[PDB]
Amino acid sequence: HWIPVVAGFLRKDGKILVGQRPENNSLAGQWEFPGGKIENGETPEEALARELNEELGIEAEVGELKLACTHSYGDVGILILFYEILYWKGEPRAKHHMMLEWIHPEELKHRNIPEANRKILHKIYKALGLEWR
Amino acid sequence: GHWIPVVAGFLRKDGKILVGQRPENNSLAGQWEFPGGKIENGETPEEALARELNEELGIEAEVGELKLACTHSYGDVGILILFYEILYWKGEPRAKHHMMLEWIHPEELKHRNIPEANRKILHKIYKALGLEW
Ligand SMILES: Nc1nc2c(ncn2[C@@H]2O[C@H](COP(=O)(O)OP(=O)(O)OP(=O)(O)O)[C@@H](O)[C@H]2O)c(=O)[nH]1
Ligand SMILES: Nc1nc2c(ncn2[C@@H]2O[C@H](COP(=O)(O)OP(=O)(O)OP(=O)(O)O)[C@@H](O)[C@H]2O)c(=O)[nH]1
Ligand SMILES: [Mg+2]
Ligand SMILES: [Mg+2]
Ligand SMILES: [Mg+2]
Ligand SMILES: [Mg+2]
Ligand SMILES: [Mg+2]
Ligand SMILES: [Mg+2]
Repeated sequence: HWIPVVAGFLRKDGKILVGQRPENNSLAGQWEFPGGKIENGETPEEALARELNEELGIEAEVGELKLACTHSYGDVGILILFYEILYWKGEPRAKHHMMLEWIHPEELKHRNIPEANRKILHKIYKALGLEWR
Repeated sequence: GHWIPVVAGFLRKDGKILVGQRPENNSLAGQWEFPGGKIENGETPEEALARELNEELGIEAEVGELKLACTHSYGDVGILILFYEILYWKGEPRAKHHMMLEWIHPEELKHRNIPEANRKILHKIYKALGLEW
């Protein structure tokens, strides 16, 4: 079974927004981009819009699709789509994550993050308007 | 709920674009689509598209930029299509799988029998091809 996930890139003077995965639903303590599973019936955009609302409290406008990749966490097959999020109402707050943080993107290189992101960190940096090395 | 990730490519020839007529017995029969297919276990979208284009077109293709993602449910079976721009390949495509192959003016899509999943986003497609609507 494939699990299509959508997730977003939010931005603050070059910084980027990540959330600390909470301790009970686990890839615990790992830093990710906000987003989640697409529900039966919805489009990718609708799903991100919604996930961003329910996770950050923000009312977002979903921008360009930047990236897609696959990963296996065992038998569990996930497909992430990453979207640029230029525009929203309100400021985000930790409705789901342990912490929210605006970090320099460079810092991702030494932050505990999903192997699905770790494996494409270069592709990510590019999609953000930065070079890998 | 349940999902089938598909990868499909945009190949172009002096402005025209390449579609295949779905075979009569493996069916959404008679319908014109962009070549591609289902992603297998362990492969990246790119890997799957390179492979599909080989086994369907006979071409060794280089998979370029990701242009579109969309969802469609054909009743119970849930589909996620990623569309990639295919700029570079070795050889000329031949109908290894499809009933027929054709390079059409993209405008013609408006009056070709195409998957409802593509018809719903024809707007978004024209943009990804660099055209108007
Ligand atoms: N949100 C998010 N998920 C990621 C990322 N990288 C990999 N994933 C995986 O995508 C899957 C689905 O994301 P979730 O946030 O758990 O889905 P959700 O609907 O938002 O929340 P729950 O299903 O209740 O856990 C998880 O297994 C994540 O580990 C990422 O950068 N952001
Ligand atoms: N290839 C392709 N599939 C599309 C398109 N639009 C919707 N689809 C659906 O995507 C699904 C999978 O594509 P297929 O090409 O049939 O899968 P395949 O691996 O290439 O070949 P099969 O195993 O025989 O199905 C089908 O159910 C199509 O209905 C399109 O533009 N191109
Ligand atoms: Mg969620
Ligand atoms: Mg989430
Ligand atoms: Mg959810
Ligand atoms: Mg095929
Ligand atoms: Mg096919
Ligand atoms: Mg196939």
